[PDB]
Amino acid sequence: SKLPPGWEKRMSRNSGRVYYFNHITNASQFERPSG
Repeated sequence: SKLPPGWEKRMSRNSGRVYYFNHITNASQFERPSG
């Protein structure tokens, strides 16, 4: 909803755990990122 720029909310396909990935830095993180 109110996520920072560059980060995107995605969902796994094997299990189904929601996570955040950055298309700019090309990395994922489970912990709510900041900026």
